[PDB]
Formats: sequence, C-alpha cells, structure tokens
Amino acid sequence: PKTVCVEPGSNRLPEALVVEKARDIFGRPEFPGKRVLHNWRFFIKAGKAATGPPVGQEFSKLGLKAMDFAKVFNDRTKPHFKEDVELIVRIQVYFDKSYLFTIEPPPTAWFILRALRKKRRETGPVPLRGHYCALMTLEMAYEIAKMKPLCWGRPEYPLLETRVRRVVGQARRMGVCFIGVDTPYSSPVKDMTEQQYTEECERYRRIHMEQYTTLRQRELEEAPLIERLHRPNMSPLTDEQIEEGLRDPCLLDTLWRASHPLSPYHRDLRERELARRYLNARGWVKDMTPEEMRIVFMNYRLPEGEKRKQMDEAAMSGEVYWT
Amino acid sequence: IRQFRRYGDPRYINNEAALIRGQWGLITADFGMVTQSQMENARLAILRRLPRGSFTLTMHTDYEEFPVHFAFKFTTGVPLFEIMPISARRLNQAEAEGIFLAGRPFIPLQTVVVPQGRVDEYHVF
Amino acid sequence: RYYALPHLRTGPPMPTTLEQPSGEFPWGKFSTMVGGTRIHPLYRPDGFFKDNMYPA
Amino acid sequence: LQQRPVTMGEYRLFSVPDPRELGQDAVDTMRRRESHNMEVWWRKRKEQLKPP
Amino acid sequence: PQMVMSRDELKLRCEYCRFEWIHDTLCVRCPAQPSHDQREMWLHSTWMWGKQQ
Amino acid sequence: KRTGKPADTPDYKQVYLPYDAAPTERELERERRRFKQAYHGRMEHRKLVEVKEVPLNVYTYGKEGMSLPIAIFKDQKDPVIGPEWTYPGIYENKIAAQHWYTEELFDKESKEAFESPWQQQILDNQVKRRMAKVMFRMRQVNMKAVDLFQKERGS
Amino acid sequence: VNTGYLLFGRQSWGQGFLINCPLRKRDVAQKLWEQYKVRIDPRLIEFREKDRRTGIQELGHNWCWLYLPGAEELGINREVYDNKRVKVRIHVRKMNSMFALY
Ligand SMILES: [Zn+2]
Repeated sequence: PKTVCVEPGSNRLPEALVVEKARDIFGRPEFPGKRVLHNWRFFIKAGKAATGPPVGQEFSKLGLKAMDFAKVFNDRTKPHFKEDVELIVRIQVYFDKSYLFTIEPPPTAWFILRALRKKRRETGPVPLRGHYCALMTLEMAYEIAKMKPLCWGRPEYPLLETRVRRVVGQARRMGVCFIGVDTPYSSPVKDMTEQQYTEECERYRRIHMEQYTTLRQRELEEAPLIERLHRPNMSPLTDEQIEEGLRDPCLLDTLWRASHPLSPYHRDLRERELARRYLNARGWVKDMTPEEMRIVFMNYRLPEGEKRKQMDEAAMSGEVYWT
Repeated sequence: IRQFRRYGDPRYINNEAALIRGQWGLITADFGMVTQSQMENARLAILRRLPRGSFTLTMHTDYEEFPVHFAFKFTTGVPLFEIMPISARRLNQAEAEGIFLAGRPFIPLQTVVVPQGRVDEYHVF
Repeated sequence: RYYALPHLRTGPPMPTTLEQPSGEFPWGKFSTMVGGTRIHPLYRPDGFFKDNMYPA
Repeated sequence: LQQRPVTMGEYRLFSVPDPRELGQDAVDTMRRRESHNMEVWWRKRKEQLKPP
Repeated sequence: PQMVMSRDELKLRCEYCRFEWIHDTLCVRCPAQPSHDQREMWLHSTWMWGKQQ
Repeated sequence: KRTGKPADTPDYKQVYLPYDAAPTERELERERRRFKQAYHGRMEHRKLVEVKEVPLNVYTYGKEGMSLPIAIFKDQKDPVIGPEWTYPGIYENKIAAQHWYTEELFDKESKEAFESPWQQQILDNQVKRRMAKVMFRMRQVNMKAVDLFQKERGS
Repeated sequence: VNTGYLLFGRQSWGQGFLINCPLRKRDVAQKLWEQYKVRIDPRLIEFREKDRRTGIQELGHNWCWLYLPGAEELGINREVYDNKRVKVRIHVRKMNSMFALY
C-alpha cells in the first residue's frame, strides 16, 4: 500500500549516508604532477589486503615493501564495509617510487551478477548459446547505475538517463534479457487499464524530458565558456559543398559569420549581407532567410534553453563588454 | 562422351555476369582448366580461415567435367566459392580478400573477390 | 533488320533513380586517408596527439 | 583574492571563426555520411538479388 | 634475404623494419631480427649487356 | 575470469507489496507464459530465443517494493526499488535503449522521424565507435604492417 | 550485342602479338553494323584504360564498353546486367596479306 517517493523523477542519487561515506572513502587523491611509471589496478576484498602473489610481487618488483599499502588499505577498508565485496583499487606509481591508490566501488559485472542473483559462469553472449539469461527490468538498472558515478564529489554527473545505457548495454552484452526494451510491453500493472498506463507514460516521459533539459542546462552553465560559443552544423550542407569548403578556408569562415546568433558584436548587416551574397555567389545554401540560417545552423548537442536564448535577440542583447 | 580436344573450349569470354547469393564470392578472371583436387585444397585452406560460428563456405561444383582425367573447363566470370553469413557479421573487402587469399594459390588461374549481388564487370575487368 | 536505340522521350540519359549499385567497396575518401583528399593545410585533421593537441 | 570570472560579453567579444574545429567536424561529417552510404551500399547490393 | 617477386609482395613485418635502396633495387632491412630482410628480385648490382641481357 | 565476481549470492527481500489486489495464479501463469519467449536482434536476422530464469511472479519481479542485494557498506540497507516515475527518463529510455543497428537508425534520420529525440545521440555514438575501429588500425598499421585475417583460426 | 561476339581479323607483324594498325572507335562501331546490323553513335563507345592511349592493337580476346543511354524511362533494372553498359566482345585474329585488309 505504501509507495515511498511519489514525485516526478527525483530518485536520482542514493540516500545520504551512502553518499557521504562513499565520499570520504571512495575518493580522489589529487594528482601531484609527477611522471607515472605504473598505473596498476587490482580487485581486492574489503577486509583483506595481502602481501601474497599479485600485490606483493609487483611491489617487490620495484623493491617497495608491500606491507605499508596493505596495512593502510586494511585500516581504511575493514570498517564501513560488508564482507565479500571485491573493490577496484587503482595504484598509481610515480618516478619517485612514491604512490597513490584510489578505492573504487566494484565493477558493473559484479553488480549485475548480484542483482540478477547469478554466480560466475552462469551467463554469456546470446549467439554463443541461443537463449537469453535472466530477465531484468530497467528499474534494477538504475539502482545499479546509481552506484557508479564519474566523480563522487558530484554524484549528479554524468546523468543517469545516459549512463544507465552503459549498464543496460553491458548487461545486454552479458546476455541479460530486458523488459522496457527488447520486449514489446512493460511488466503488467495489476490495478490499471492499458490506456491508463500509456496515458501515464505520455505525460511522464515529457516531464522527464523537461527535467533532463533544465538539468543539462545548468550543467552547461557550470561549464567553461567556449561550449556556449558557435559550432555550426556541417550536416545541412550537397556534400561537394562540404569538400569544396574544405578546399578553401573562406567558404567555411564566411559561413560561420553568416550563421551566428545576433549578438551585439556579430550583429552587423553590412558585413552579414555581403557575406550571405558571397556564399550565394557559389551556390551555397541559397533558399535561406538569415533567421532560418540561425535555426538550420546552430550547435545541435547544445541544449534547448540556451539555444532558444541564442536564437532570441532579447536575451543575448544584454551581454556586452562594459569597460 | 569421348569428346575431342576441341570441346567445351573455355577460351571465349562470356556474357553472363554471375550473381552471387553469398555475402562474398570468388570468381574466375581468366580461361583455364581446374582439377577437382585443386578446388578441394582451396576449400580446406579457406575453411582454415573462416569463423565457422558466423560463416558457411559454398563451393560451386555443378559444372561439367571434361576428359583429359576429368577436370573443369572454366570461362571468365564463373563463380567458385561463396562466403555466406549465418549472422550479422559484415566483412570488409580486406577481410574477405584476406580469407580467399589462402585458397587462391591452389587454383591455377587468376581469380577476383566479388561482393554480394551481381558482378559489376566494369569494375572487375 | 537493323537494330537501333529508341529516342529519349523523357528523363535523363543516365539512370538516376534507377542507378545500379556501383560495385566498388565504398570506403570514404576521408575515412581511409590515402588519396584524393585535397585539404587545405589550415584544415588538416587528426593531429590530436601531435599538433592538434596544442591548437590555434 | 577575488575571482570575478570572465563574463559572457567579455569573452564573446573574442568569438571568431575557429578553423581547427570547423575542419575537424567537416571531416567527421564527411565520415558519418560515407558510413551512411556504405550501409546504403550493402542494402542496395542485397536488394540486387531480388528477382526482376 | 628472401627475394619477393615484385614491390607489391613486399611488406614491413616488424616495428623496426625499413625501406631502403640497394642501388635502384628496393629492399627491406631490419636492424633487429635479420630474418625479416626482403629483396626485390632484379638485376645484379654489376651487369654488362651481353652478360646480363 | 574468476576475478571481481561474487563468490556468494544472497536472496531477494520483498519489502512492501506494489499492489493491494492479489492476483489469481492463472494470471501469474498467463503473464509468465508470455515472458518465456523473447526477440533477439533488430534487423533481417531476428530470432526468437527462449529465456532462462523467468521468475515465478511477473507482477512483483522488478517494479517496486523489492530490495536489491547490491548493498555494499555495513549500514547499507538493501535498496528498495521505488516507483517508476520517480526514476528519471525511464519511459524515455524504454523507447531508445535497445539494440540499434546502424542502417536502421540512419534511415530514421533521413525520414526525419525518431522514436525519441535521443536517437540522434544514439546514432552519433555508433558512428564514432565505427570510425574509432578504423582509427585504431591506422595507428597500428603505421608502426608495423598488420594483415587482416591471414592466420589460421582456431587449431 | 553482348550475346554476339564480333569476329575481327587483321594483319600482324613484329614479335609480340600486336596489330600494326590498332583499332579505334570508328571501326568497332563498324563491325557492329557489318555483322550484327546494330546502328549506334560511335561516340557512345569507350575503351579500356589500357587501350585508350594506344588503341586496342593486341591479338586475341579484347573487350570494350558500349554505353546505352536512355533507360530509366523504360524502368530497366535487374533484367539486364547493368542499366548503362554492354561488354562488346572483340576477337582479333592475325591473317596474311591474302585475307586481311589495311
Ligand atoms: Zn622484421
């Protein structure tokens, strides 16, 4: 009867405790700026770091006493962890033969084999066999993907809806069957008609679209400035136009000038009109009003908000070098 | 039966541009006579280089055998081998030709590797 | 009997919508860089680990 | 130490054609288009097997 | 060194292998692993007309 | 490899019931019988494959109230799968997270019809994966000649 | 034209197998009319890359290409080997001064 968070799409991060202690143990020692002579990776259990064959051999291979890393890792990793969790430990050894190790959550294969309730060697690629291994909902994929961020400092990035596909596709690659996807229908709902399910879907998907949109908007706002500049589309260019434009510089930079937002600096009709007609001398795109030039040519992976901002003369009229 | 020295002469150039059903094919570029044993050698050498999980080698042996000993008299453009897919594996030209390269030497006359569909004999020749 | 081609009533001499697929293996000139790429030295690509790591 | 970062107007003043990225994505566009007609080529060659 | 039939049958087998000219005859030399050496088969470095065609 | 694989396999815990209306077991069979067969590939080679490990209950498998055994920390409670609409872009993924054969995405872009806006990005990343495949050997062919498929395959 | 194989014969002096009066596009089109009764504009013919520079000129089996211009009006596809071309097959036989021309 209970349903925990009924709200349009805020289940994104995991809960508090996991986030903050995953912050203070899975973490980034800052890169000192030295010359790395070894980037090592290990799968090491939580409570036990050993001087046995792999780590002991590679540390004695440099002459380094392996007891120190083992002791530090056991002191850092024995508390806070449930048993039989194999962790990624990346040790970076510099030219001073001083090293820095990062502790990272288990690989995606581990999560998938946990969540599927499957032990090792129980699943493989589909054409190798000819039958799918265990069914999985895209609900489970999120709580797998929640656990692996790029940077624990900032959990939001990269965005789930994108990076989930990495998990989905790797599970795919493992031979996992899926529900949302690879089968026509979505797992049955007891209490609702099919048209109710679909009507829910058509509003929910666009709600998520809007949220995602604003999210990558402030994403792009956190970024450095050069991504907010003008990279015009090359596809709408008629391929001979592209190659002949690569044969001479002027076609492309006159193009760039012609298709640009109307910003105070680049909004000049005098240098624009002769640019357009200079393009139209040689049979470049001629069916163009300049304002549809500003639509057809714009950065396409640039999100919706700042691109309507650039399309709009008003919002961009304000950015001017003062003094 | 009891055919003379001039019979089924390969020496003419044919008008039929073959149609290869398989994804790739090996096609006669010159005139000649080929022994069965040579095509068997070619077949084995090619089957060494095939990913038997995705592929099947089809050999066209249905042509007439002419007395010398029985061998084949091949006109230009007669298809020999065919690489047929069992799955989505799409070879490049380098790969397919690298595969047929094994079996080319055993065949006494010059051969070309041709891609799926009808031989474009403007490009081959 | 003599044999001769019919005249052209409509449409182009070389089939446009009816093109036979061209029989070469379609490797792009820019995808496989070998020849026929006339690229202005200002526009030279793929230097990512040589000179296009330090751009402009 | 006060960081008042470079603003939009200040930096957009220096906006300009950058031939490096123009050339690069021109080349990449060419490549995606030739991959396009490569897939198209395989399709045409497969449908060439159709009876007349 | 093994003599290839022509220039097309000539490949660079290793990382250190090079194209070099032996008096107008194109050849391949590896400073490491000399068994990789390839010559294009062609006329002797010294030949007269009656002696060599 | 035997590295980085769970050496134990704990069970599922079903925390709260996603429904209040209990199914008849014939509903539990007729949904499951629907699940055992699935489609593989999306193109001309497309084959029905029977699915191993199809759960007893379809209604309660992944969609709410189940706690995953993916817990890691000591105080980490098994995460309870929440409602669908609280998971972002899931309905949008269902459209686009599927095997997309290159030819087929391409034809959609030409016809200017995409099932989701995102399938642009799905295409652009495929191309880049293909061309990378081309770009790798061209760094490998440079250093030394590497001949494609002349070696004997297997034993 | 492709079903037909146009017999050709001429005179050859010297050592390797060359015709001392090489072929060109005005007399390929001539043989077409002589034995196949096919009338085409000779400028539709194109030679092989090797034979453009010297003419045809070599004994034995040679092939050449005839461009048949109009058909997409007729919907010609898959019922021919290709929509624009015919491989015109020439065979040049050397004969003495008795039986040859030129
Ligand atoms: Zn070598």
